[PDB]
Amino acid sequence: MIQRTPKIQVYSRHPAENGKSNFLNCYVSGFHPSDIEVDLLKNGERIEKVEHSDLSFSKDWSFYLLYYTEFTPTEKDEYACRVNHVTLSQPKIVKWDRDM
Amino acid sequence: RRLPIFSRL
Amino acid sequence: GSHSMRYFHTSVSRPGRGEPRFITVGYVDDTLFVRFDSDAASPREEPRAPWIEQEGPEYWDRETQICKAKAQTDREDLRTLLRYYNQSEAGSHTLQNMYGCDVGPDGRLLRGYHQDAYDGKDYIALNEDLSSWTAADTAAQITQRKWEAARVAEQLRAYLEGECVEWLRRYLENGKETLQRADPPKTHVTHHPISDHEATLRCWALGFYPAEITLTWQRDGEDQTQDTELVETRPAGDRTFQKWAAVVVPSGEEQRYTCHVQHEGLPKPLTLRWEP
Repeated sequence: MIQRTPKIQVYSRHPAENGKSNFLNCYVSGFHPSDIEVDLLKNGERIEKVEHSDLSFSKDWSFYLLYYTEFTPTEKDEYACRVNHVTLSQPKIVKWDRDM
Repeated sequence: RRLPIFSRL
Repeated sequence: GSHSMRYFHTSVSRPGRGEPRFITVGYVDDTLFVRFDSDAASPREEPRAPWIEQEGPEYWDRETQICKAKAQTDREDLRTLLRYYNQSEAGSHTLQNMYGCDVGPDGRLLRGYHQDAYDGKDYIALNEDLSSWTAADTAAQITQRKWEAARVAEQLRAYLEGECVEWLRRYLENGKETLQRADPPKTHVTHHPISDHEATLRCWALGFYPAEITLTWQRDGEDQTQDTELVETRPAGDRTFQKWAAVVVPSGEEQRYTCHVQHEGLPKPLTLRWEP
């Protein structure tokens, strides 16, 4: 069976400003099949009540989904997206970097 | 407004 | 402008864990406006944009009924595809369907679509004539034969040329505040040292609607297509989209590089450079 591994971006809704409330987004895309597991992390630990969009897909049939939650970036707090999928031998962690 | 037609494979 | 309406449908089997899950969403351009999920506690077609909320109860009943019927239909079709491809009943499989229409600024039909995929591979598509079929393999030729026998394409064409186009037009009018407003990207260039010898220049486009955009770097006026990292356009969560393009630049060459932005909310293409 043909499988396609997700592209992963973790980024904020507005440019990062320490002390300002924002949204942390994890967008996963280009993937098949559709089943996938996404966590948002704050200092290695899973953020609760993260929401996601409804399953849709691109012109090439590959799936996309957005996971998101409110956050207030600071200097020291580390954020990340943890993704698991059938094409991944282990979960992939992409670190949030406010310059990307 | 959705297509109300169903056609089995 | 030019506009489109699309309905997307995914059914995923999960043998041993109940019946397949059916999720479907409707878009006008890049605005989600309805959704149905068979795993919701009380599955109904639900509004997801303010300009659809004014449709009455009869709209919601009819749309919901269609979603439920296609949920069941897909379940039969997933069992058929197991036969057609000689597959065991133990695995999870995917059936996806997309249909809808494109109109031009005058509101006329530019293009209709109705296409299916199985396990992420094209299966059968209604050709652009809205009268003939493209089957991807011998399994899909069996469907094509049944659909040719039943004059299915004729029925699809009538929907696509009629109701598809007329309701899109209705939606475009009702959502004219948002659907017919293009938000231009807010653009800047940032500078990211990698080493003594080079630095990344990253051209950003933020807060733009709709999603379509071109972002390009040149060096001395030549496109740097092979040396540009272009990320996939991504949603901000507030209706708008984001995108950047980055090139690795040798120290002192920054002003030889220019970023080029085309978008429909820009009356003219932008040119920008890093500004220390």
